[PDB]
Amino acid sequence: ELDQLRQEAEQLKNQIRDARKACADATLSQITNNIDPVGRIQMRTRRTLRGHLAKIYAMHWGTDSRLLVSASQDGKLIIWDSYTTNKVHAIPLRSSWVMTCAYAPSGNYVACGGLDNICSIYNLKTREGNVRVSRELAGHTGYLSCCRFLDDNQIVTSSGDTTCALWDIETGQQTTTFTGHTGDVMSLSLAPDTRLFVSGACDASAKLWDVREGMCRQTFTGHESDINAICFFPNGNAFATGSDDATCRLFDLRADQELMTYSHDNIICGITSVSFSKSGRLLLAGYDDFNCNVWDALKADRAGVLAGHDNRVSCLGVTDDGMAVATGSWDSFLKIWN
Amino acid sequence: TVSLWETVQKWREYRRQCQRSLTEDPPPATDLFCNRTFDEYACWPDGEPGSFVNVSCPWYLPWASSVPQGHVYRFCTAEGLWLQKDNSSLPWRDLSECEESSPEEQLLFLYIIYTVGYALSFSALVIASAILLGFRHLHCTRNYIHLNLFASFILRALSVFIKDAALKWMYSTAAQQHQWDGLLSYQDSLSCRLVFLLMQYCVAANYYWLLVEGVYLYTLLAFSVFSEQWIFRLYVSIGWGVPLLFVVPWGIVKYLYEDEGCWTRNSNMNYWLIIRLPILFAIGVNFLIFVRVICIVVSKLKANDIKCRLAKSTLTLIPLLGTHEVIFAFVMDEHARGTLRFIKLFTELSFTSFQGLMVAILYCFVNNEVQLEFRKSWERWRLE
Amino acid sequence: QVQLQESGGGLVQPGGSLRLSCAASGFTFSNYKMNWVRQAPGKGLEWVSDISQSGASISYTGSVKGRFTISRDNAKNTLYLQMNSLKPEDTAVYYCARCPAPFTRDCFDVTSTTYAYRGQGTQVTV
Amino acid sequence: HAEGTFTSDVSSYLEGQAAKEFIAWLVKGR
Amino acid sequence: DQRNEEKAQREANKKIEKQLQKDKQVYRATHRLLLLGAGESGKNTIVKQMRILHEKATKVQDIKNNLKEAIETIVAAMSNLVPPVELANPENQFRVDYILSVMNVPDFDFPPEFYEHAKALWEDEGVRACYERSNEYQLIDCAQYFLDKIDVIKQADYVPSDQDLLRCRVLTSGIFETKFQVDKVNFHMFDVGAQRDERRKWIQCFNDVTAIIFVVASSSYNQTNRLQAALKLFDSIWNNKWLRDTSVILFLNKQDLLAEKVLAGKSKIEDYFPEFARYTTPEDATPEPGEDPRVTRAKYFIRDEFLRISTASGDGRHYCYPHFTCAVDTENIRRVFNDCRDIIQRMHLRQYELL
Amino acid sequence: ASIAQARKLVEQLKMEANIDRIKVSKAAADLMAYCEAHAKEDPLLTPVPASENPFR
Repeated sequence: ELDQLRQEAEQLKNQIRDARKACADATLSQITNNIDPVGRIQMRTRRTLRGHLAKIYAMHWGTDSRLLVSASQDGKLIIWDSYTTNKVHAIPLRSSWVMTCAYAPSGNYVACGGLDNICSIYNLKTREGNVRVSRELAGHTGYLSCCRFLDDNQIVTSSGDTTCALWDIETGQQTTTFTGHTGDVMSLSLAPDTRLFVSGACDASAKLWDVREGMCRQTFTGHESDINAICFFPNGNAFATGSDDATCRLFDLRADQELMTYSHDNIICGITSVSFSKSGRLLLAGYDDFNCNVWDALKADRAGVLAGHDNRVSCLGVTDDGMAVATGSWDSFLKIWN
Repeated sequence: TVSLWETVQKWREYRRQCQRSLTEDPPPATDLFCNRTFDEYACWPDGEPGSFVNVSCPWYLPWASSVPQGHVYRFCTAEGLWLQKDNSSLPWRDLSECEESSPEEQLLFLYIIYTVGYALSFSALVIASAILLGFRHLHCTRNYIHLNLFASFILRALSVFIKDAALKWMYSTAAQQHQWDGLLSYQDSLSCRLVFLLMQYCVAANYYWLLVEGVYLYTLLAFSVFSEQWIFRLYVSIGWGVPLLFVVPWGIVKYLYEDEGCWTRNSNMNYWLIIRLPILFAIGVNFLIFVRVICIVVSKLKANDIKCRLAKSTLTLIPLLGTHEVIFAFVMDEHARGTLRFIKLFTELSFTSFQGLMVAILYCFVNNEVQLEFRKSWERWRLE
Repeated sequence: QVQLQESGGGLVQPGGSLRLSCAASGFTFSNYKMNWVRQAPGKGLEWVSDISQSGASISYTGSVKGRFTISRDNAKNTLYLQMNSLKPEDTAVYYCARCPAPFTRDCFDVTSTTYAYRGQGTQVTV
Repeated sequence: HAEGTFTSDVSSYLEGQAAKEFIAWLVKGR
Repeated sequence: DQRNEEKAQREANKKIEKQLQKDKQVYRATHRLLLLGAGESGKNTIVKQMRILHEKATKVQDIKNNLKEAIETIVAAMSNLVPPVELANPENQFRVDYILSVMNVPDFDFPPEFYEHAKALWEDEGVRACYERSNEYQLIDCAQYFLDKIDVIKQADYVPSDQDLLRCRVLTSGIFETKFQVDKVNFHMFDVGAQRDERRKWIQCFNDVTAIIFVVASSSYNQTNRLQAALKLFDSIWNNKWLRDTSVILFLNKQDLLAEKVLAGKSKIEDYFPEFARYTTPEDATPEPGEDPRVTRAKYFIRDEFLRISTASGDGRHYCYPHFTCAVDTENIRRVFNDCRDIIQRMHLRQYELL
Repeated sequence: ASIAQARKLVEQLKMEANIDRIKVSKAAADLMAYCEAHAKEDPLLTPVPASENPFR
């Protein structure tokens, strides 16, 4: 009978909530009540990257912190040199409705995908010198919303078909499928050791997944609406989530609950993108009201604003050396900030 | 009619004829005679005692043709003197038989109005050009056509200021004296012909940039694809190049066949047509384009205060295309006389002078896309 | 955690009356548009009614107009469906369904098969 | 155009006024 | 050197920016269209006719296959049930006999006699009862769906709807593209396939298409009210903050089908929409020649349902273009071209502040 | 089916309940200790001089 399995799921939900309440001895605001504030963060636009025809959906920094790939729904991947503003590669896409892009850590590959349900891998280091498709990963039955390389041969994807998938690139096959979300998975973020990843979905929940074992270790609730964005804290013990409920939230893995809510009463639009600074003291968040807010991650106070985009900030990324923030937008421009 | 330089030359020729003539003339060798004399206004032959010496009205007079017969008088008295007048060391001379028998008050009323308008248009358009060039979000092909129309209006105002200064230097007491004595003047110089030739160009380029705004708005509303770099380089070629193609040829004609007055006077109306006919083609095509665009605006208002929205669309399209010139455009200079000249010249000068102000207000200052950039920039000034 | 729990559905005679209640928790209730959605046996999900955030803008599907009344109590975080003059075609599982985003006018996906912001439903049998 | 028409009208009028002046200086004794 | 590699990076950048300028001219020349409709709207057929004039309709034989396979296995399994189901008709009538014979026939041709054979079997209550035990034996999941649709697959004009491709697993492409041109103006039409019914995230990709083509079956009222679900979806598209500048081309596609029901007594519209009973045909309504007033009153009422949504929150930034149509009409491509011409002209007049 | 779906949700809720959770004040102290130990290496927190900023 399913009536007793309904009540069995309710009492396990009671047990988990009481097991989370017993560990809540003191909030993060009380622990960080006497730390010095960061003051007013004043970043400015250092570069404006022009050349995309239509709205940019995604960007990803290279691990060299200089090159970056951006994905726009004109059907183009542009790889920029952010120092000189030179375009290094312009890659025409088979499908123009790209929703995600990823730069591989070795620098040899970029991936992208979207409404075609396909993660297309592009070789940047061919022997003739052009950029061609090395692989098309088919098998999702919903749009590709996020992808991240684990290495040159492995990539994790998230999809509108409510699943995530680990792919073997040289074979084209799904090694592991990650099921358990009940809404469209919008974003994923790899742990720094790449043994775990978190995914944020349209069921107002975030899930921590084991990569090699393929199971959901933890589920994190507390958001009111769809989670559009997710990013690990730099030590890999916490992560932040951006949502359509106009709040950011910080979740700790080892405490299994929400530590902090980053909101303001004058903020009523959803968050599209989140990223931490290199120390994790700042949580940068892109918004639907065309701005990016810099949050004090420990004190939940707004420390600054990145203003200057004329349309929806769709994506946001901090360099691996922490020197710069890139913001992509629906106005077709990328901006580099310090 | 007649210039200083014809009358000066003519006089110099009369002066030459009297200079010789006095030596050639033979003495009457009688008592109490008066000496022959050229008073700078007349050549007076030697005079009989106690008689009115009656000299013909001079031929250098600009009013001579209206006075074919006339005689200036001086009295040679019987005691050997030209008759002195009452309390005068100068001899008595009667000139009323040789005189001539307000149009400037309405020329001053015209000149004041267009200089106030051109100044307010120059003031509003250096601000309007700074706003469109300032915000990079406003950069598009439409605003690039707008900025070139802004520049074609500022240059017309500057040429009007320079032409008005030149007219006051060509007609100065100093210049006049220079002509009376025959020394070289401003009126005889290629720097004076180029000031009014540049006036021709900046006027004709402004009409052809009003033409480009008509044609480009017609191209967008005709709905078929165009090359955004070849058609725009053609539009800059149409707006600046076509005027050089007919102002430069009208300068050759004035230099070879009508080089008098610094080219400020239209004496042969056919040479005048070289500048005006080319400018009436651009006004006429802008009027037809004005019809089709309002015919499009009417058709959109049927599908979706209908007379009030259509009237607001008409009155803001009127300075963008220069359709106020269609009224008195076919009232030609050759045929326009009396009160009709005043009102053709009043309506054309005043509205054109204020047209640059209207385009700065309607396409920069009240523009909603411009006003959104001022409010988002003040929103980014509330983060300082 | 978003939770919607419907109650009040039972066996009723034709022409009878029934009041449904949706107990909402885990979100700011007054920020969201709320919907009632039903599923007849053998049919798909069908939108019944919605109500705006303040409770002003109210719409119904045509087959329930004049018969069903929707209301909300923003203080008690609860949504109501007052069902009068019930017909045998009203026999359905009735679901209380939240609009997916706050402060929005559009309300997508509330009749989708696997919509997350929707309760488990109460059976109404006429 | 009206600029040319006004400039021609101003220059033809001021051409004749200076000639009247010239004759007047001649009458004054120059 | 450092500046020698910099000039090599400036030269590769200039080779990119020239190519991007040629790509920019192609992009600004093409009008992108999102074709959207309720599943059984006639849309897919609209995509078929628009293509023959200049991949979804190709898969009509895979849906042919499933219905026949479903009929085969039930009549075959009927034996294997412990109580073999008695058919309400004691005789097969040869409908059962033909279905046996059809077993394992390579490249079956599905003749009209095959359908009526299957049609009459499926309505037989004995077969009806053998479907409750269908859970017990091996059967395809789309069995009942296609079996109740024997009538629709009959016609040779049959192009399967999105829900038909959903019940089977044929769709693999997320977005289907149909490129065509009207009056040397290129058009790029995108249809959505193999996406879930939760649209609120992926609909944001189409905020800057020229128009959304929203096809509706007007014959749908009396899925309880396929038309109310079409009205809620239109309301969400019209009032979504990212689609607030996107115009919507509206086609009411089943004019002929809508018509047969209204003349029949097969409609009873005033049951699902009680405001139809006090609705009158508008004065600016211009009916087609030889059209019934019962048809025109129902035709313009369904139009006024969609216009009641769009006259609120329109505000002169995006527009609804309703068209009364049929799926195979040849005028339809032209109606998209005329609305897209009106959209681009209205956009340019807003940028000059004339509209 | 719905029972086979709801059985798996029961199984997942049992594996998520048998985890060892540390205290929140312990977890907050580990995050506070990370941001202090890496504050000198954060260029967005303390601005670098305008010589080693490659976006100068």
